[PDB]
Amino acid sequence: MKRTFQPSVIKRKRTHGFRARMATKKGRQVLARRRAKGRHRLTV
Amino acid sequence: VSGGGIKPWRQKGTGRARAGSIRSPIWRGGGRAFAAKPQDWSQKVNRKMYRGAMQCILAELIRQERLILVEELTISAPKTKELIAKLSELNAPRALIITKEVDENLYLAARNIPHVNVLDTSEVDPVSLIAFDKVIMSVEAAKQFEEAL
Amino acid sequence: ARVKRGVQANRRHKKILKRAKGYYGARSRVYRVAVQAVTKAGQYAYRDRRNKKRTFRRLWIARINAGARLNGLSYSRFINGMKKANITIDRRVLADIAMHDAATFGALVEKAKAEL
RNA sequence: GGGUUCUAACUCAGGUAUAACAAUACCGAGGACAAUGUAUGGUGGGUAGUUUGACUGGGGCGGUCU
RNA sequence: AAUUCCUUGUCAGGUAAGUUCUGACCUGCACGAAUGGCAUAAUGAUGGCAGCGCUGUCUCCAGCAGAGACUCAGUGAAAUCGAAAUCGCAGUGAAGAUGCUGUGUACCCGCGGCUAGACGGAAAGACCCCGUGAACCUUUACUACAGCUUUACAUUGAAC
RNA sequence: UUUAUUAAAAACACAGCACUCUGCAAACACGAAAGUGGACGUAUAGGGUGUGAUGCCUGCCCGGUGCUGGAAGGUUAAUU
RNA sequence: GAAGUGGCAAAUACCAUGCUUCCAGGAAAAGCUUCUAAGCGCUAUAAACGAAUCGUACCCUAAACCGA
RNA sequence: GGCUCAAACUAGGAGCCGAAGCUGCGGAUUUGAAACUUGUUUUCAAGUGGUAGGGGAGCGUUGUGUAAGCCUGUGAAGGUGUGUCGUAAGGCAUGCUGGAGGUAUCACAAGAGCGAAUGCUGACGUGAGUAACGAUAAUGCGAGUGAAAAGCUCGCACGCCGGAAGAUCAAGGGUUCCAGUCCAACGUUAAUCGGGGCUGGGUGAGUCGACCCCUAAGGCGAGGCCGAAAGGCGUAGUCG
RNA sequence: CCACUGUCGUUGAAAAGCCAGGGGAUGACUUGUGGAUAGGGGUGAAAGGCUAAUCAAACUCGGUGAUAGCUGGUUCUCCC
RNA sequence: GUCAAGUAAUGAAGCGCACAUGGUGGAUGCCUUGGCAGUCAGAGGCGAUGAAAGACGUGACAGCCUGCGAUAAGCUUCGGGGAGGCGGCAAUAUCCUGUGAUCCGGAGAUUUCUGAAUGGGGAAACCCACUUACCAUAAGGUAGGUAUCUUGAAGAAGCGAACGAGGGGAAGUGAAACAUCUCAGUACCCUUAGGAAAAGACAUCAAAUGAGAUUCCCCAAGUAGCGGCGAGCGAACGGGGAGAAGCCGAUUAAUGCUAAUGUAGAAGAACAGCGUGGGAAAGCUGACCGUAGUAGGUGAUAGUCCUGUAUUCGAAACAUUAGCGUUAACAUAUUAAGUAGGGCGGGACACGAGAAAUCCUGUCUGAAGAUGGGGGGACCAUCCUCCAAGGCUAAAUACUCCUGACUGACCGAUAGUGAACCAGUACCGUGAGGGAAAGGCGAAAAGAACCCCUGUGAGGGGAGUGAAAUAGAACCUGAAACCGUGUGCGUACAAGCAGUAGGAGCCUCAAUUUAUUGGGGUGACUGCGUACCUUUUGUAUAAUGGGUCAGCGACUUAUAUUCUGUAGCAAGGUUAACCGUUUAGGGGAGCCGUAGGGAAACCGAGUCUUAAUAGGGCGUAG
Ligand SMILES: [Mg+2]
Ligand SMILES: [Mg+2]
Repeated sequence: MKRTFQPSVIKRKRTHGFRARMATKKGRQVLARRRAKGRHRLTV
Repeated sequence: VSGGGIKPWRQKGTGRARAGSIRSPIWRGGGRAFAAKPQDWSQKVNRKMYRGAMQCILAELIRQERLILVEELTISAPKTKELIAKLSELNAPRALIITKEVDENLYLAARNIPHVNVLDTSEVDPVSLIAFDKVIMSVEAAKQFEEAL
Repeated sequence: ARVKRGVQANRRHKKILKRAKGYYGARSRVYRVAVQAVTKAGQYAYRDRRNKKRTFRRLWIARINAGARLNGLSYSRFINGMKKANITIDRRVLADIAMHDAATFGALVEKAKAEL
């Protein structure tokens, strides 16, 4: 049956992407937190 | 300990012993129940108790002949062999030399001799007095000890 | 000063497993089972130190009864005859005589029977 | 001690000009009202935080509690 | 009666026989008129009852086909599991015993079946009670608050 | 139409009916406000509530609690 | 190293963004064609030369995607 | 079991069995009492079942000092046997293994002792060589290659789909595509085969699509409005 | 597109399916792509449904080692 | 010899126990490249000259890591250094190097694209431009410019530890419920600095002989108070210290001298013989150095073998710290009215409206102005004290993303960072986010030429190396669970926690002048005998928990307080913070004891109550 993840690149990059993170103060805090943890993947 | 904020599984129904954190002290990689922190190990020893113990130690050293009074002990050159000779004639190769106003080249001559230390009477301690095979005290330092204790 | 438990735990478990030598299955192999089997073995041995003194008197009395009935007396009359004759021979020695020396036990029966 | 009228505060989610929104100017309509701040009475499960005893031949019901 | 406890009410119809059904009575525990009343063609994978057809639903199961099961070769799980040299019975006993008493029976070990017991597995019983536990919901419980509203002062003035 | 994953229904909706609110910067709703939806609509409209095609219809009670109107009197805040 | 043209049938594709009816009344903007404003190139005829960059394999009712 | 002048019952008598009770023998220990008197010695008396719990005495382990010591390649720690000593915790010696450390004694400090917590991690059992091997569309044989062929290739025959189980895409994936080579792992079996490993290759546009021009919903939004701050809204626009 | 009945399956081929039947099938229809509404909030032809296999208040992190008159566990030895 | 009756022994499909020898597994021990907690100092930022963080490239060589940026493991120069070298896994090839390489330190050059990202846009690492100058003639190339905001060309933006200041501000919890209250002005959100910040010079306290800003520490003191007077909350005065400072420019940024530092470096003592051993540093014998003797290595443990250590020391260049000088930016009040005070509502004060001073202010008001005003805890009088409504000000105090040196009764691979290893990785999740496992041959690869079996596989056996190969790469040691093989004994007529007390037989070692004892293995047969933990009145319980093994896993730490022991002093005992060339010595502030009674004043071996001098209460070695 239909499952929860239905991938779409535009939708992924528009809800979770780098510019979407940088558009908000809270998204920039997400990025600051990911960089402080040292993640090799900042954004999808 | 890093992480550990979420409940690892739900309380009932999984058939597992209930858990609250993955960093509980029961788990491998968990925190220490009663983790140690820095401690201050210094004690308050009473002034009179310290003085009386130094008194007791000095008397015991005389009583077992481990104290040697000399008029003076002055090395004329910062040279280890000179102090080795001066201590071999005194028959105390392994010695704590207590002198008032430790000379700034007797210190150098004593620095490299293994079981030999040179102290001024203000920086003598009970463990130093007990630890060395012999004590070589000048008469001036014995007088200072008379006054201090 | 961190203490590791490995070496002492090992030697501790080896003492128990050594006392469990010869037991069946897990009882000689695995510690949780061996340690119960060793404790129960000690419990049985304590109880049977007491019970063996009862069992051997049982055996001596049986042998004395047989020896006396061979000579025409029961145990309860033979022992009474010994106590009346002031004979202090214990049941262990009397059973030994009955088993290994029939003529001497005949003589003892004669003494008891003369005392009755 | 209440009304009435006025306009000049204030209002316009009216017209005209300013490109558009808004502001501004004027006109028009209202107008010391409305509205808002502080204080205050009412209303207020719309929303919150909580309480809602114990004994007891299981508990509730009844009874009891000094 | 989707409503009636007594209750399978009573009487009629249907069956050989009908606590259901249909019609009627009214003694409505405890119907009733827009929390609508009484009907109503059409409609409904809606509820009840009755027929024809049809049948392996059944009397009462038989035979047959395929896929497993079974045997061989290859691969190779699972829950469970204190340890087991793990029988019946009548007793006993923390009160329903493979394990205790007495007794009876029983050579050692598989495989195919089977599910009477191992108070079998599975899920720290949801029932029930307890805890000065939780939550969410209700209200004419309490105490607040939002909102709505009253008046005083301010913004706020003039004349009669 | 509905309880995705044990309930598809007699439940919800429905066209239709009634009550009630609302004169427009509407009532009402989101929002702290600005700004919005209602609606570039305007009482034959829009909101809330109940009922639920249709046919025949829809009795009595305003004591309670709401709602609407009234203000003679009683009581009554801040303030003074 | 051949043939390659006649009949009949026939789409839901095309004519057709058409036509006819209905009410529940049916995107926008640009390209495109014209008109002028401030201000100070355009239309034909050709000839030559150009048209960048990215994608392009393969699965896709699936063993390549979403379901460990 | 079996029992009848009992192996039943009543009334008496004498023997004997029978407990971790009592006695005997040896040993330990608590308290108290007496004396060489901090175990220095001998005794004596009364004691010594024990959960919750109180009191007393110790064992071992890691680490610090003692220790620039002492032990140790003539073999440390650890492992694994054996012998021996103590009331116990445990100590000592030693064979084998091991191959570089250990630590007397007395103090001192604890990450100081594990069988349970449906404890935590890893390893490995039992179930059990049991169930299953994923659509009942289906396979047979001959050749080939190969260590080996039911499964690969080729051939003949058979069967299945055919509004698909054929073909083209979008989305998503990203090399899976093609060739050669390999068969450990992966593939629910084998595999010479593969979407597996390894090495090479392969995607060619003015016209197909994107980009680009344009805008929808909806975003963002010089100025502007609003809001403790953060921010919210909104015009022109700018994206989409 | 849906999900009424039954068998099967229930350590499944599958964390909701298969098979055989069943309903709607020009409409209040189904479906692609993009967008909007966010947690006491949303959305709801209303089942407390749904809001990423999570819903009478999502998820993640943090307050936080919440609290737990409750349950479990609590490791060497000997003597009184 | 027949028959009859009776009675042994022998059996093993398999299984048990012990021992021997392996497999698996990876404990233990040793080890460390990594962590953890601090001390003494330094520093406290980076960025429009484009940061942090990335993407994509870059090599003789395929990937990853490291460095670097189309000048791409690098280019120039200035110093150091002196023989090797072209980063690691990780070697190979071509080569470079005394014409001074590699390497180290200072400076410079280059520095793709993304990202504040800044020419516009955007699904980050992409798409699309405009414009100036020049060159080209074609469809371009080179060098620039073009965001927004603030201030009048200069700045800003963004990022990043903790500590500061400020704007908002929970709840769980505690009160054995809960609402005041607590938690707590905490968590968290938001804003914004500096090396610190803030505060700071009296419109402050005190009531003493008065003192003299701020901050921090020890006391005062868990006192006075506050408080559903509950749970709790909790000062100040003053004393002792650290540090001291007062001003009206105690500002900021450059530049230039002088000094010092730092950023590479240099030299640097002294051991031999013999024996063992694979190897000597260990043993024996005898020497030497020492301003250098407990450093790390080296084939076992080294003052004399190496690197080091003691000691002495270097700088072309750049940074930093100070002192000086100078510049250019900003600042430079002149004594303070919408102020003090007041009404209402709140907040802060230890203080919850209280008898509530004092501070702050949303709302409404509103002085005096030195012949005046503020405070002294309602308020009034007197007395003391001090002048708000202008601004500033070092130190002593807070901290650690970092740099250097040093330290540890800190860990040692389930520990210590989550991370010793290509870890914030794999993996999981739409996402925010969650989040592992995983170290060790040997001294040196000497990492096993060659031969044999096998499919040119895997794996092994020889040969060889090595001290050692059950050290052979899954490699130190190599436990247990678990699973084999071998040997000995037992076991196929017998009912149950599997042992125990006895006990025959057999097997095996030793003695012993020779089948008897002793040791070991097994255990026919007899008696007895229902696991452990937990929880209970009571459990074989058919009540709980555990499949097993290994490893880990639970009464701590800090402070206060009371009692006990012990030690020192003793009617006295003891200092704290601090200072200290630091366990000492100094520091007597304070605390406890030495007297109690009473609400208190007050009195005191007494005192309280009372009219009472009575009675009665409480009182009469630390
Ligand atoms: Mg769901
Ligand atoms: Mg090994």
